[PDB]
Amino acid sequence: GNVDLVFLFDGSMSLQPDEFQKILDFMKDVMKKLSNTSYQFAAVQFSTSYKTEFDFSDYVKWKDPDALLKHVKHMLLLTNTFGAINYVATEVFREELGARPDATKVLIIITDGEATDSGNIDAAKDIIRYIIGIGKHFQTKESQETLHKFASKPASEFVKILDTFEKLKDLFTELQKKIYV
Ligand SMILES: CNC(=O)[C@H](Cc1ccc2ccccc2c1)N1CCC(=O)N(Cc2cnc3ccccc3c2)[C@@H](CC(C)C)C1=O
Ligand SMILES: [Mg+2]
Repeated sequence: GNVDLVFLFDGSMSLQPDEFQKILDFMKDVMKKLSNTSYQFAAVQFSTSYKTEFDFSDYVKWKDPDALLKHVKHMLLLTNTFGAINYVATEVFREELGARPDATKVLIIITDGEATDSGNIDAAKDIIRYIIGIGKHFQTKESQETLHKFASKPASEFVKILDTFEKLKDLFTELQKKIYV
């Protein structure tokens, strides 16, 4: 069947330029692996505020990850994850922007920190949510457990903690045959 998948990617001030580029390259690798499938993609950068970098209609038009992410500018602010998830649920999964009514809705969140805001994500209850937390901010179990509230359940299946940004490519290499769900 059809999957509408959104990447919600951290553009916070804690990321070095090299680290931000590794997030971009990962999204590109995933999209390239799934080209010519029934997946459709959108990407949203989040920091203090939220920007749709490309929507589903854009993807269908260009089908070129490198082209679609060429103009991305690193926001360099905070990490308002609650607001970001709500923004995706209400502003991105919209028929007008190319979302398909019949499709399974999936959100992949990539982040290097705890949320600096609060709230709820009731609006996103129907979206399958997979979270990748990267780096030293998730060294402790307590910080890791803050991500469980954004993820689908059970957390053991929907939260992945990576110690370095190099692990994005390593895990892609290791597990790429599993991506075509
Ligand atoms: C059955 N497939 C999986 O479990 C893979 C495993 C995987 C493979 C590559 C990875 C690369 C970096 C970090 C983590 C990775 C994890 N898996 C995890 C589970 C998941 O929910 N999704 C999201 C997803 C993707 N497509 C779906 C289609 C239908 C229903 C639910 C769906 C859920 C993806 C996430 C991955 C691309 C980071 C995934 O392939
Ligand atoms: Mg950060």
